[PDB]
Amino acid sequence: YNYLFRLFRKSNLKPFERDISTEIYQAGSTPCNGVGFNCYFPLQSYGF
Amino acid sequence: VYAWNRKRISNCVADYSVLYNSASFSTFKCYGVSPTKLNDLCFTNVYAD
Repeated sequence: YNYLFRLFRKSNLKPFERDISTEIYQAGSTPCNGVGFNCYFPLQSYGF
Repeated sequence: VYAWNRKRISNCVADYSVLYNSASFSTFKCYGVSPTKLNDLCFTNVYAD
């Protein structure tokens, strides 16, 4: 599980832009508040 | 479920965002398409099973 990727971001990266942030991504009609419904943790593991 | 009922959807429009903007539904999932993209799309038919 030590290998991971970003599943969600507000916008696409610029060339060689780098981003380690783990804040909960919000898609719409319900806020994340550190959780869910319309809100998501931004990373996932490959779990090889 | 052994006798599932199909609507055929054609010649119309709908706000497909309501399917997850409304709290009336306990889960929503999408495959090939993305749930936030649905309101920009067009199709020949949709089958509602």
